[PDB]
Amino acid sequence: MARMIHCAKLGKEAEGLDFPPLPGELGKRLYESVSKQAWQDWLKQQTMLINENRLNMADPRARQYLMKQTEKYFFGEGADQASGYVPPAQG
Repeated sequence: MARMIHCAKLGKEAEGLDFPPLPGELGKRLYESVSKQAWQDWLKQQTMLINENRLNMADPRARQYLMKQTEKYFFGEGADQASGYVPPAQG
């Protein structure tokens, strides 16, 4: 395992990114909340938002805009559910 955090995307104990996801203090709470499993989900909405807003991935404006969707999510309105599976991995 990488780090030691409680995957908020499910409600268990998974491995955290152990690194700053974005420039700012917010990321500090993202890597300490997200897990190696929930990470895959973060990428999902990432695209949906980029296409739903037509942001510029090339620029940080696309990453700074999504940061508001991750914070207000759990760190904000607060939403947690029990689901998901634990598939295999490689490398």
